Amino acid sequence: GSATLGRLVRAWPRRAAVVNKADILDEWADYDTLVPDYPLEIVPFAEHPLFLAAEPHQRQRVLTGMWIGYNERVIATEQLIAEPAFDLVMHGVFPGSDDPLIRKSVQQAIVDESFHTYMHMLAIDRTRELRKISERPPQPELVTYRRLRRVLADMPEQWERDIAVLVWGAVAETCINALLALLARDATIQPMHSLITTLHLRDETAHGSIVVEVVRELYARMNEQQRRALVRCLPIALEAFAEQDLSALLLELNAAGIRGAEEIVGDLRLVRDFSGARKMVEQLGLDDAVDFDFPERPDWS
Amino acid sequence: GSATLGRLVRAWPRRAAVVNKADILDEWADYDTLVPDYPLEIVPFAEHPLFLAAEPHQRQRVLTGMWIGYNERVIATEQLIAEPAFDLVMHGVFPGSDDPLIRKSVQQAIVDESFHTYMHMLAIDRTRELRKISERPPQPELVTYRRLRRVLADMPEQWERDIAVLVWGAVAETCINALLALLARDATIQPMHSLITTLHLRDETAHGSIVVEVVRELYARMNEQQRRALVRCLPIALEAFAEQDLSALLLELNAAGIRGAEEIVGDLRLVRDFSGARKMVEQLGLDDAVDFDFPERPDWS
Repeated sequence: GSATLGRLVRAWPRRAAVVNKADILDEWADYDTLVPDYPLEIVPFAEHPLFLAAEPHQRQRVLTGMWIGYNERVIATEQLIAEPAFDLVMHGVFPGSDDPLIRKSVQQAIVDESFHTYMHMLAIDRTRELRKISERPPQPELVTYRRLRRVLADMPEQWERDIAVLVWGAVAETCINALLALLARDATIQPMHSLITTLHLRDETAHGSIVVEVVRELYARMNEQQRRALVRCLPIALEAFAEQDLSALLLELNAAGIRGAEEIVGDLRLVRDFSGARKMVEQLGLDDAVDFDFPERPDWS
Repeated sequence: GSATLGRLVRAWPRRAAVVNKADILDEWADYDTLVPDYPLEIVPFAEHPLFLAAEPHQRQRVLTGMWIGYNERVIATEQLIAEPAFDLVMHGVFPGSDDPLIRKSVQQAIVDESFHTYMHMLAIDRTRELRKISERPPQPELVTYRRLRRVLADMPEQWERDIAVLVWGAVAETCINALLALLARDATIQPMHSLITTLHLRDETAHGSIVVEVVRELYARMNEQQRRALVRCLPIALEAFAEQDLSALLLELNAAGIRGAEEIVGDLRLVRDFSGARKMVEQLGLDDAVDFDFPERPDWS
């Protein structure tokens, strides 16, 4: 099979977050409240005069709410979008998906996503306890998921449903959230927050390459109509993931009690790294077939 | 909160198979064909004259097929029975399930089961390759899963379906396969086969305790009609897992080409350790209310 796939599979034990930092709970050991939860630097409205007009404790509440929000959306994306695409591959619904190397690589990724959910849930649970947050609004359905659920609405054919689920998961795993890399590299925020994002980024870097490899091999074995449908839904999913939703922002701002939240969000760079998906598209021989305009590779990538 | 739960959560990092034997795939490194896959000592028809009349290679195909059969049923059990009950706990439908300690303990078990699946899949893949087994049906739908789908098909009400899932999952995680314990301690079979089962047994012992605490905690928060539904389906589930099924062994004997297989099967202990579910029943205070005769806990327990 793919030598690259072979490598990623053999490398998993020494790379994986679950193997090498199972004791993440312990990282809250000697917590210090005075370190912030989220970097002000990457807050798009950090210097909006209405944000500066607020109380220092309101600004901190916003920083904290954005961190928690970030975590909630990571868990939702994984559970609703990424894992179901991995689960379909393991279920053998695609020809060539019975290959023992494809199955090994994907099942390893499933173990990782299980651990990612665990780390992010612990992040939320520990932040809430330690910052004394009794009840915040969890509320909004992921926007990416809403868009996916609309695609599937008028789609009776199971084989076509499966292509869509596979594509949405592939995009999700090959387009890296800006906040993942930015939080990973930040030395000003809580050490466990930068740790968790660092561990997650290390696994996700691997998942991106696995997906490029797996999708190429599956596209190769798909019938003509599966192939066309894959190329069809690619730009849709890609546009869904390129989209920025300010709606999350408004809610946090309003929650921390900041006056003129609507003007801040109105008056208002966190672009995903699409490089993995560019690589995926190219490996399909579709570097002329997909109606999507790839954002130029981000500086942190 | 439950002290036991607190315990198992803190111990998970040093206990979990995924942390301590993630490089299980390397374990095929010095493979020796001469060592059997399965212990003749625990094969029920090992001393049957018709099985003794077979050619040596045919006895070996049977031993190997039973090992593969075992692994296939483990994966099916984890994916169709156990995981869906853990997944229901995490998605919040039961009152009290929002508790952070229950969430930590169950998400840890989810990570474990992902890895159990990985280990068993590898076991099959490596066996098929090395024993040069190219064609084989996975064939029969799980008997316990068939029984489950039967019970579910006549439930129009989602809340009732939820109880059955939970309970079926609960019984699966508290009633230990004899094969799991018998293979773990066997010094005569391939060392990876006894390794895989030993690692899975370590994790499964903790899962049974977790499930006892979680179930008790969730039963307490349930409404009256949920209480009743849990109590009613417990003996139904216990019976499925107590049920001996001979159908798979028949296929193995036929696949191997053993003459008089039917008569060997018709002529035909592998009882689970129900001690875990015994403790669960007593933790619910339900000793008088469930109609099930627990077997005397096995020597290996």
